Amino acid sequence: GICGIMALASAQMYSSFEFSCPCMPEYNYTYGIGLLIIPPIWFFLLGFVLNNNVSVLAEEWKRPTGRRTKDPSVLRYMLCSITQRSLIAPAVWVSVTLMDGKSFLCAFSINLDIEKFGNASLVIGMTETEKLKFLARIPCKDLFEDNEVRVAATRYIKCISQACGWMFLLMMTFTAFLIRAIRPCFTQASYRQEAYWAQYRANEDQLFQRTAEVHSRVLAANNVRRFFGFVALNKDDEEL
Amino acid sequence: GICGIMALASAQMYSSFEFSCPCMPEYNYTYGIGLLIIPPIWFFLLGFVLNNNVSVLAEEWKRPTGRRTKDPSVLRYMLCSITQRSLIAPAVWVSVTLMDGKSFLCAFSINLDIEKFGNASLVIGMTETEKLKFLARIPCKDLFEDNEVRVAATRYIKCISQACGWMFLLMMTFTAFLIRAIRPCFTQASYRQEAYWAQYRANEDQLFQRTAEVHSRVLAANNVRRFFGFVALNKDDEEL
Amino acid sequence: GICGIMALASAQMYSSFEFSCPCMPEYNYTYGIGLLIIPPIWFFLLGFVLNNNVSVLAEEWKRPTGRRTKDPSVLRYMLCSITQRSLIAPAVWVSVTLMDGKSFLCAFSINLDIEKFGNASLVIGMTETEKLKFLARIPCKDLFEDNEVRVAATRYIKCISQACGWMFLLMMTFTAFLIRAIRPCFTQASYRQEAYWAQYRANEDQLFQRTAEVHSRVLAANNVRRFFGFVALNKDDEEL
Amino acid sequence: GICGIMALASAQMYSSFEFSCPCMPEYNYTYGIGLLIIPPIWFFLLGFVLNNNVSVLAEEWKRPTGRRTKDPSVLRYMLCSITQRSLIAPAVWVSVTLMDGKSFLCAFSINLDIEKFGNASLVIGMTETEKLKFLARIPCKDLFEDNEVRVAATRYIKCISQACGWMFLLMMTFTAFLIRAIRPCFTQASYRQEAYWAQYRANEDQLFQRTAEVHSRVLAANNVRRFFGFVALNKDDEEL
Amino acid sequence: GICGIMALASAQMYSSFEFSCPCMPEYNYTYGIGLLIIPPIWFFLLGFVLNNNVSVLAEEWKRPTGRRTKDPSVLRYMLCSITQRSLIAPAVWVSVTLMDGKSFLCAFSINLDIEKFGNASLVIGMTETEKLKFLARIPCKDLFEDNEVRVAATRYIKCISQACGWMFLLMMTFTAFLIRAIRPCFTQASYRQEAYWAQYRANEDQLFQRTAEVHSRVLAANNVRRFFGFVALNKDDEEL
Amino acid sequence: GICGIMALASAQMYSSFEFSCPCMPEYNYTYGIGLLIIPPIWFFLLGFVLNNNVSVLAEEWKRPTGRRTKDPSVLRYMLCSITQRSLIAPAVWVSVTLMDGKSFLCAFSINLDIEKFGNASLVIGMTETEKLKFLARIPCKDLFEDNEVRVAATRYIKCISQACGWMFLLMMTFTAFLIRAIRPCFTQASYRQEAYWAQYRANEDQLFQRTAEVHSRVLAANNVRRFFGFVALNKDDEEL
Amino acid sequence: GICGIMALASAQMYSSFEFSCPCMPEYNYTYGIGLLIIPPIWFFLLGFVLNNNVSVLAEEWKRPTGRRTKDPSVLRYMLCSITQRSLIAPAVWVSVTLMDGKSFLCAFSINLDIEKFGNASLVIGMTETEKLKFLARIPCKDLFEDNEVRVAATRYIKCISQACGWMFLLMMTFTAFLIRAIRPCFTQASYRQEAYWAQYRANEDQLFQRTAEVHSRVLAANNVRRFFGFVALNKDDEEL
Amino acid sequence: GICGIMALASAQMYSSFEFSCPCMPEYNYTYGIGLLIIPPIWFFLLGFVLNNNVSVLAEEWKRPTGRRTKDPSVLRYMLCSITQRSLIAPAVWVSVTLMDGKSFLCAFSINLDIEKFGNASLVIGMTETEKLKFLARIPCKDLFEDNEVRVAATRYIKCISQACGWMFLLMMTFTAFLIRAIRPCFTQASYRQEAYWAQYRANEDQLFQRTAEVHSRVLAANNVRRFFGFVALNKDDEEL
Repeated sequence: GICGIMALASAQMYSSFEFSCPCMPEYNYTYGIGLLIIPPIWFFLLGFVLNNNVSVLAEEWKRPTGRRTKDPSVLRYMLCSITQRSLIAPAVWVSVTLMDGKSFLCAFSINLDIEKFGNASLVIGMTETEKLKFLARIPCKDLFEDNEVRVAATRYIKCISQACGWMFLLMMTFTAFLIRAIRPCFTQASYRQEAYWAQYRANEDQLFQRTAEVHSRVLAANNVRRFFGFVALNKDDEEL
Repeated sequence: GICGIMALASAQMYSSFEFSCPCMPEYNYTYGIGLLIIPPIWFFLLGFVLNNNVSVLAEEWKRPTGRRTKDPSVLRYMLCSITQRSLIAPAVWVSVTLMDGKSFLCAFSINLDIEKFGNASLVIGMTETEKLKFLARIPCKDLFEDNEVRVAATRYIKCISQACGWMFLLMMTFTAFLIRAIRPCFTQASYRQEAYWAQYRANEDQLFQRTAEVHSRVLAANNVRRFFGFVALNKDDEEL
Repeated sequence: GICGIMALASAQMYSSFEFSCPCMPEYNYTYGIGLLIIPPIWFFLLGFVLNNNVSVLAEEWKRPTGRRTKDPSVLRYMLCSITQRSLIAPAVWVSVTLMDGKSFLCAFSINLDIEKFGNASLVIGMTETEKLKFLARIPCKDLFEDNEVRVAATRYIKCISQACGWMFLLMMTFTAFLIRAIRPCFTQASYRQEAYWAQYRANEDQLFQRTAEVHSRVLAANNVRRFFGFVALNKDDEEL
Repeated sequence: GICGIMALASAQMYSSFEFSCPCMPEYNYTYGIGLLIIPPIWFFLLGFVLNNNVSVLAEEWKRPTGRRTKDPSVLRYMLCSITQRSLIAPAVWVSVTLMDGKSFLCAFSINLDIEKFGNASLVIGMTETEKLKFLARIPCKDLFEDNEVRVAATRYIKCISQACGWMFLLMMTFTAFLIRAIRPCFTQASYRQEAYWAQYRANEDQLFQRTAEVHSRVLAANNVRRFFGFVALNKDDEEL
Repeated sequence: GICGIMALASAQMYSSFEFSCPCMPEYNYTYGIGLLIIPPIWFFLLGFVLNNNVSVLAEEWKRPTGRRTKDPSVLRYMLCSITQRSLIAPAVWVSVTLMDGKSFLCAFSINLDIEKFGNASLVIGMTETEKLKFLARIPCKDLFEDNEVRVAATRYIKCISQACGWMFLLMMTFTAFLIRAIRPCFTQASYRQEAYWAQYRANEDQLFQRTAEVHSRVLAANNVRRFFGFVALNKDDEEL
Repeated sequence: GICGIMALASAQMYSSFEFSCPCMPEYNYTYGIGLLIIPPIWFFLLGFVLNNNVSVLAEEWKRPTGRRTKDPSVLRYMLCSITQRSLIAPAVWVSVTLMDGKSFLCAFSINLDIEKFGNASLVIGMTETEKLKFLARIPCKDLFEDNEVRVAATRYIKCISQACGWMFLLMMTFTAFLIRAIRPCFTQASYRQEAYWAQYRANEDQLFQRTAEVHSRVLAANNVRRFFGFVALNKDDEEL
Repeated sequence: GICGIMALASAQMYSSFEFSCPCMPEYNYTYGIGLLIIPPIWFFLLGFVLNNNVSVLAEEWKRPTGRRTKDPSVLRYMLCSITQRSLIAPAVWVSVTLMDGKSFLCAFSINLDIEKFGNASLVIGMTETEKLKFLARIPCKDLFEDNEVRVAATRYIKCISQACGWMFLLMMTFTAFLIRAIRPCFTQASYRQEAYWAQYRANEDQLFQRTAEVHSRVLAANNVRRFFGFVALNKDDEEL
Repeated sequence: GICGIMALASAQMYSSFEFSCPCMPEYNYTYGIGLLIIPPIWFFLLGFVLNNNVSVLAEEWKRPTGRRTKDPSVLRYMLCSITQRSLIAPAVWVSVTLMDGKSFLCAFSINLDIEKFGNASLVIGMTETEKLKFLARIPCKDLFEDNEVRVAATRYIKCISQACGWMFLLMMTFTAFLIRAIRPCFTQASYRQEAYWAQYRANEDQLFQRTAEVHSRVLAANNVRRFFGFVALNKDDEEL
């Protein structure tokens, strides 16, 4: 479906994105956490734009009451099904980013205790501004000279990022399991009036196709006789 | 089926997961054993969410008695078949993790006796805090300097992990062999009333499809005549 | 469609374009920003040329009123649908250029503060003309001798370029989400008179095909009898 | 069949199993011989679980006599055919393990006479505990320093393992040749009553399919008329 | 079409052409600019030769008036459509040559100011004849010894060549957009008399095919009876 | 056929067998010659087990006379055709093993005269036990230090093994040519009574299939009416 | 045909045969010339065994006269066509072996004059036994130390082997051209009585198939009625 | 056709032939020129053997006059068409050998003037026997020590060989162009009596097929009734 291709595209944009973490302390956090948050808000609003039933939902909330074709508990159902469909490409991005651990490493490596992984005399002798500037280059593979305290710290934050990646997949799946145990009682067999209005819209456009094409057959025959001096019809006269 | 693709996806997430064991003693055990346990609880609740008959099971336990369409021994059968289907992707993860031995090596390498594999003078001269910090880096391939006591200890715990991986596959298969010898007497030919209710639900939605589409044909013809000034019907009138 | 192939061609011209940033201060900005701007104006006017309904739109604005076949609110709808279709290959170019960060690096690397990334004694000792000529060669990989302040500065501007690339995709998607919530009330079911005129044009050309081909059958039979001395007709006489 | 895929899977699990023999004398024997024995007991009980006629066999032994549908010499035939089908994936594992010789090398290399292959002064000077610890690391390729007495001893036990692998294939094939010369007189044309009960079960489930689906057609038509206010039937009425 | 394959062949001849710029000052300009200009004049006259309607156009301008089958405003339309079709393979060559920048580098590298890119003492000490002979070998990769002023100058002229390559694509697309807004009023629905004459020519040749083949059937039957002494006709007599 | 796949499998087991010749004098001969002999006896008894007409042959020799369906000269013909079919996978193994010469080299390299190929002073100075232990390691490529007398002796015994491999293929083919010149007079057109009994067995099982399936149709209809309260038959009633 | 696959298999056995020429003077000639001669006698007797019309030819020469179905000049024609078909896989082996020159090099390199190719002082100083042992190792690439007189002598005998390989292909083709100019007068249109007996044998076996299968239908129906108590026939009764 | 595959096989035997030019003066010429000449005489007589109309031509020249079915000017036409078909695989060999120049280099490099290509002091100091032995090794790439006079002489004779290869293709094509301008007047429409005799032979063998197969049907029915006691005919009786 559309959410099968958006789940595949969210994992595929992560693979072709080249993570380019700055190594500065005031721009580490907003780049690292911003890349966790802002591509879900993009993949969520993409899940509204590519779901054409929000255009139907738009014009139903526009009219005043009396003309409205659904109950407000049926317009609220269209809201909830278009939402919990479009929350798969966000949550594939947030889970793939957290298992890979590049974004926790960029965002949180100015918060480390560098005593725990290696040489404490790396940092004894620098000011707190230079302390942060030493720590902030840990994600940046080709700007950090120590390879033992780099490997020990990118392993610790890739671990804690994978712990938060599994507790996220466990609270997302336990949420979606709670709505396969509750939300059928929220719909209460109103999806049939949704599916009747779905079929009513689809055939009304198709009946508009055959009627306008037949109305086109009428105008085209008069225009062709005026064209060269000849009116001509093959088995396109069978609708005429 | 769905459990053929979940058994394949559980083995495939293990291959594309990159194991990133920390090398610290307080975070070794919870990372190693947590990766044995928490992805089965995820693959189990995924086996409920992607099995739509729990949505049917949900609304049958919601109503009071008198309206309920099954016996409570038939609702309990739906519970048992949806359970013992969804226990294959857990047990493929726990068996693949135990044959590979990376998770027993992370979790249990602070428990070793380092005298048994090599140089006892590696550890004579360090405190018990530094003793654990020496032992805990055994999984971490690029943080451990000795390669003889690393190879001897990751071979010993990959062995014991494969012994526990075969005694797990033997107690899982001897359990599933006990339910192919008992559980047909637990069902007691009640699956036919389940399969009758299965066919009753499926055709009721399909008969709702043809009836609403025919009801859509009625409303679309009146709407098209009001649309441009023309009502038109091809062999879509054959249901009309 | 045509906008599926133009979105694919815009990303494909970026991959096969070889970025050749000059390293001079007066030609850095106009090359870098000009490559952000001028290939969108090309991909936009390409989206008008390859959309043949602008040729229809052209001759409808050419005639005086009384002869015109649409309302001016229907000619304005053809303008808006041909515009917001053709704005996808620009915005795929501007997003791919901003995620790659090569154009912000060319354009904005004469604006840097070189103190923030490394050796301040690189530039103490040169005039402001030579200061710019030192800084301007930062994009030019094989003209810059320092590799630490090159890697630190192309990482900082590839970051800020990716921040502007995500805030662009978020203001483009939030704009297109605002027109899936407003613009159906701007069209107001006038697309049917557009689709009736679309079908009226298409069948009028096809009826001109069959009538001129039948008129061709009349002239070809008289010409063949004058040709060798023989008039001959197979089942091409079935339209005759 | 199922035994074609289990013979292929048993050879395929051996290829993807990574043999990880410990190098200790008390854990060599139980790892080496345990890997010869315990994956046959798994592949045997897998040959019962994936053969659904044991579920039929289960409920026939459950009932008391008088109700039982076979003779006890026909239930014993179902036992013997399900056994000698399921003994192919064990015997492909035991033959592939014995031709490869890795399991005899792990299990039996503490039993060697190290005088027969090379330097006798390797072991003159160590205690019998260190004698076993020297010999036990012969399978372990990267823990043994001598390469002449390693190559001479893994060649001797890979030979004796291939001798036992051919005398196993010769006593397995001479056994199965004795049952293609005896066991047709054990069945005594009772397989026809087995095949009649096989066809009686299969069509009874299929006739339960068509009858419950027709019973589903009755309930679905009444439910659809109560659904929106319409009862509708296509050529699904042809069974109605 | 034919202009799809000529646009593909023009880009493909550029890829398989091996640019072999001389390094002399009197033959640089005519080789570099001549390769910009002369393969468009070839790809333009190839667009007339492979467009057979110029053969039709040829014999219509040959006859005197009174016999001529079109208006002179219809012969002028055939000129304009065969022209603006055949201008795509030129303009793909001129755009691909300008984005690649090899032809501006050959043609214009005797015009450079070599002070702007590097060592000014390269040229202080040579006469103006040797000055040009030094500068002219800049395109010639294996004849120029300096690699810093070579890389700085082939980057500057590949830039200015890409600036002229985008302002060419912008003045070609803005021209073709002006003729999708004007030229339908230049044709003024005379393409139907062109398409009637197109169908009149095509069926007149096909009716000449069936009539001459039937006239061939008459002569072949008389010739075969004179051949061996036998006249014979299968279902080739069905046209006879 | 079955003997096409057994000839292919016998050559394919030789390619995937890894020859692991011991280098000891008392285990050279039994490994080398045993690998020539014992895999033919396996491939021969495999040619009886996978040829189901020995199961027919088994039960015909089991009964006393008077009931027996063939003449004893027709049971002896079934013996001879099942034998000379099953002798192809042995003789492909013995020919492939003899052309490759690895088994004559293992078996017969303690029998060599080492004077004929090189340095006679290799063996002057060792006892006859050490003489055999020197000679026996000639097959073992990585245990023999001389490469001139190794290459000269494995070339001499690979020659004599290829001479015995061609005189084997010549006495096997001249034998099978003698039975295409004699054995048709041994059969004496009794294969027709074999082929009549072959067709009598095959259709008797197939007529047992249709009759038991029709008997299954009778029992399934009574069981389905007792099942839910409904007896139902589609075009499965056409045999009923 | 069969001789297309035997010509392909004879060239394919030469490619996969690994030539293993001994380097001794008494075993050079019999290995080299024996490999020219003995695989043709094998490929010739293989051309009789795989040509089933020799089994027909066998039983026609077995009977006394009066019963014999051919003339002795027609049995002699079957001999000549089965011979000159089966002489293609020999003559592809003898031509491929002679163009490759490995067998003339093994067989005839003890016959050389070593003065003609290089250092005459290689052999001045050895006895005639050591003279032959020096010369005999010329084919053996890794046993001969001189590479100039090796390359000069394996080039001379690969030449003379290719001269004998072309004069063989010229006397084989001029022979087969003499039998396409003579042997049609030897057959004298007796192949029609051969082809009538060929069709008489083939349809007699096929009519034996349909008659025995119909006789099988009679016995199977009586056996099935005695089997479970039921006689049953589908459209297998159409031959009954 | 057959001459399409022989032209492809002649070029393909040249590619897989490994040219093995001796380096001796008395065997250079006969190997080099013999390889130009003798594989055309083979590919010519192969063009007679694989053209079955020479077997027809053979038996027509065998009979005396009065019985002969063609005129002697029609038998001479069969000679000329079978000749000038079979001269394509020779002339592809002679042209491919002459463009490659290996055979002129072998044959004619004892005829060179070695003064023209390099060091004249290579040969001043050797006798005329050693002069030829120096020159004759020029084709032999790994026997000639000078690489400047080798490269200069194999370039000169590969040139003259390509000059003779183009003047051969020009005198072969100008010959075949002279027979497409003359030889249709040599045939003089006698190919129709050839094509009538071609069709008379082909249908006479096919009518012999159906008649002998029907005669086979008569004998097979009598033989089958004598076979088991049953005569049986399916739709093979439709020709009976």
